Amino acid sequence: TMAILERISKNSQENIDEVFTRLYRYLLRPDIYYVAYQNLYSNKGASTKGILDDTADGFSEEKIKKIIQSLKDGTYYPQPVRRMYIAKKNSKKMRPLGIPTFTDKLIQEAVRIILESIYEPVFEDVSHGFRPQRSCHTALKTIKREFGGARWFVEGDIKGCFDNIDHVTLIGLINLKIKDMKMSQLIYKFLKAGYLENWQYHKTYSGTPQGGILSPLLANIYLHELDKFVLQLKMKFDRESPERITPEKYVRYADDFIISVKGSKEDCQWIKEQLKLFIHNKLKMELSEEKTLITHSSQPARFLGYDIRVVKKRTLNGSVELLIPLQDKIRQFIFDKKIAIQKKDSSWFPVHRKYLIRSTDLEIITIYNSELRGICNYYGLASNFNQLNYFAYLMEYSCLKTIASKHKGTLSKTISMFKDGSGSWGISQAPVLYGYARNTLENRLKA
RNA sequence: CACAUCCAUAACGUGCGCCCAGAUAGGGUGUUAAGUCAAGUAGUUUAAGGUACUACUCUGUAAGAUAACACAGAAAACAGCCAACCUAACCGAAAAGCGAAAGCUGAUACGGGAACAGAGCACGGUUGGAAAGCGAUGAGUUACCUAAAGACAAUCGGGUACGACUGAGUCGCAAUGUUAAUCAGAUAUAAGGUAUAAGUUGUGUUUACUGAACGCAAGUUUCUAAUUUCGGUUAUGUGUCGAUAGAGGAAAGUGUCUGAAACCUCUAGUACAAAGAAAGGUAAGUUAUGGUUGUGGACUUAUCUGUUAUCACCACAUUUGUACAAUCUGUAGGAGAACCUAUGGGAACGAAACGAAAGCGAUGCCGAGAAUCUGAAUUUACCAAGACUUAACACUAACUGGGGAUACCCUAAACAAGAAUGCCUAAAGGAGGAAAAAGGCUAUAGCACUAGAGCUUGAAAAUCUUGCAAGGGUACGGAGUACUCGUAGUAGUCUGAGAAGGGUAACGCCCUUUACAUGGCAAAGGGGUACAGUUAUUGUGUACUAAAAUUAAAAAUUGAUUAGGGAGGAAAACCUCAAAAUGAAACCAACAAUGGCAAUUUUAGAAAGAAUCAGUAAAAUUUUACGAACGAACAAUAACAGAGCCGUAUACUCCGAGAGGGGUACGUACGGUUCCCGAAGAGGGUGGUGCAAACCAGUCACAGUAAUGUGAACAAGGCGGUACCUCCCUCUUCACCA
Repeated sequence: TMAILERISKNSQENIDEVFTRLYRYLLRPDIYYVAYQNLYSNKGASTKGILDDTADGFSEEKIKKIIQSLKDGTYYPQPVRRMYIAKKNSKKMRPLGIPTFTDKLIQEAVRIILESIYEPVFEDVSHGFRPQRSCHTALKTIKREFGGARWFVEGDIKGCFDNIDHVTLIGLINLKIKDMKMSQLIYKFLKAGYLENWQYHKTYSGTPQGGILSPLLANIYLHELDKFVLQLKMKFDRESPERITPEKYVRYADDFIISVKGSKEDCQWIKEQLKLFIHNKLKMELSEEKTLITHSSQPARFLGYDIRVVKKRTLNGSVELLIPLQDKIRQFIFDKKIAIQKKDSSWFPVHRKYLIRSTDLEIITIYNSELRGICNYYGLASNFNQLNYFAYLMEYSCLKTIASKHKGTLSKTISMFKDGSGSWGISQAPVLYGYARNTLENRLKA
């Protein structure tokens, strides 16, 4: 019943110099206090924002251990942190994750608590972004197309997020408030103890099984720290950058970061040089390739998918700058899709996926229609719907082709094509097709 | 500058598939010698050919029509194709009799049947002249907007593949090829197919491995790749601003309106030349995934007497080069969204795909048409299958004969073997004297063990347990080294081989010669025969010491760095005060710079050290060393599912001038290789899981003389069943293979 670090943060020595938020909060505390105390946690096994879509298995506020916490029953648990991560099929961001145990199954909400602590008159932007998003995909909807100050857009390179870390200034700078300088010593017990397990003995970095689903939480935290001084540069920053070109938005990805107004080049020098000034001075991972020598013109580039623009293509450009679904993505995409030969002669095709005893075309309908949606669905704003369409064309022929292939007939492609499918009205119907293709293209996508 | 829009069709995964001899059971393969066959008219040469002509006939010669000549052809058959058709092929249900039904008997009448391939053994036979597919409605049954925006006009105003969807008439391919006819030689080692497996990744471009049985050999299909408003909508339409002329000037440039510096109308989208623009056909090559090799329609190649003719002049289209349009014209760069340089619009800039990569060479083959040159022939000169018959020869299977061990499953098996009366009238005598059977007579009621049946009977029974040779089928896709079983035979002069030397391949295999007796053969399948191998399993270490850098560091230390520990409601507190309700006091964690065990680095002694002795000679089987592993690996337990490839052939086919490819189970035999190894059902015997029916006064009290019978007591005295879980369980799909 750790209803106490609540105190250890809230009370926290308000006479002898303590908690950073001595400037925003003395009364925003008790609300979130009771939230943790009883609301998000009255019963960790049940009252949680946890793993069984709300919690772990039913534990009487952890019927065994977090019955109590103070005595260090789960004292400094390391949960030996094996290197392990998850990459998602778009909008480049691997996932900081590791083996969550009943302990971690609630450390999740624990650090979520400390998050809301660092949140209420503290935070900005739940996970990556500056305009608080709820998924990369939502971030992928929202954060992009809002500003065109002055030209010559930017890129961003280095990782420093699963490979290079401090983890010690990390836990300290934040410990200066609840881990009070005096009379509060039950704080960092796992903030530290995300103890990585690859014969190496750092912690809380290697997609920590100590806190697994919250490894992103701490990662986001340290990234927020990066931006805590992206601040000072944004102060120094758009002073003349909205002047060098103007006569007629610092990015927080979870992997890449560019800025607001641009337009000159010596400024780009300033950019990368200050980058270097703190890239090690803060992260200890440093600029690669001088991150971009910020680009004068625009270019067909990559930035989590909706390319920065300051026969699988078409001219779409203007005074206002615009996303681009970068074919680049689509290349690997269709590749791993493993359905279109790249060239019998500069030529794309259907091929099922070397799957000979395939499972049932019904669940294949599911597989496709799903991926169809998700792909197109999360594929919100992007210029050139065109190649999206030509994709969809191929993608579709793929679907029913795979289908017929599942049945070993006499070249049954057109048979299926003009027999089933939404066109010939395949319930077994596949209305998640061209119809649904531009249904999505319009719904929640133009929106 | 757009929304809708995109070729079909066989083989690979079934039967019979083991072998030992066939050799017309069907047959087939090919080989030869004998007969026929039929060739627009006739004759010719004299075969009775031929096609060779003589003259004459017919067809056609679109090379965008038109007459004539001059050019090429003209049977007959065989093969074959689609339709439809005994339905005997050949199968099912009834069917049939048959262990006594395990099953076996199905053309029995019915149904299907060119069986999904039987080619490696056919449903036949039959007719006729035809079956998808693909193009274009052959007619129409829905929409669709009617040109100047829509207003009512359907102004049929005009749009039928106008559109949703039924009728294709037509084609063409399907509905085709076979045929013997001057004789050579040279430009073939000609220009070109061509050497040469295999699998197992490394797949990173690496030129690796089994054994690679050829080397050398890495960059790589391409666009990056129409710039004369082809600038802004993909690969068709599909709207537009810009370029120019606004046109009419909507009352549509059709009657009902606003059109205006205009909706809306075409547009106002190089310079020429050149050609053909020719439709079709004839022949070649390109064509959407389970891949490879095929099969059709569509995509490019060439292709189609000349003349006398009448032609009867075609555009457009494109080709090349000129324009400059290039968004630049990227590439790479410097540099206000538009700028600037060698590009050159292909120069890496990429992209992509890849393995002894490609590509190249290498020396083993084929290498038509005989392309042509030149010889020669040249009685119209020549003339011998094209088929189909006969006669004979030789090979012959997946067909015939001869087969046949390894257990299996189940039934009788009268086989056996085992399963034999419950108490009385109460010695004497009888329950079959009354008892009540039991076992048993028809779902067998009683969800369960004596059919509710009367009871018989009172071993019989009919019960279990076993065997079940019987029977039948299970097993013949081969199936590491290993012997045994079944046979040393009928396979046997004649081929894994006689004996061998040679070549002999990666590799056995076949050449020189040797017995007639297994001589060499060497029988089949299926079983048993150890370690490969195999996954699992632990046991034991992943040393057994000691040495080989520390990650080691857990630690002690210390850098004792590192400061600090005050109910939990608490918002400068309220904490509840107490040395001190702040020394953190001396407990908590901070990396440990030294130790730091270890993961281990490797040496390792390996060899009577652990993890084997085989310990022999011999002590008597010990045995130092030495051969000997042994954590410096041994043991336990199940299984080994053909996927190929190279070489000799029943035969095959198809694709081919042939090579050489495709397959025909890794193809059938003998080698030699590499790689066999699950799911999903599933269907068996298991246990447990649970429950409940009881034959069995096993319990009720007992009628009792007991028994037989009395529903609790099935309170599971018990098979069982009973549903879940448990596992070798193919009985079907998994790639037979990008």
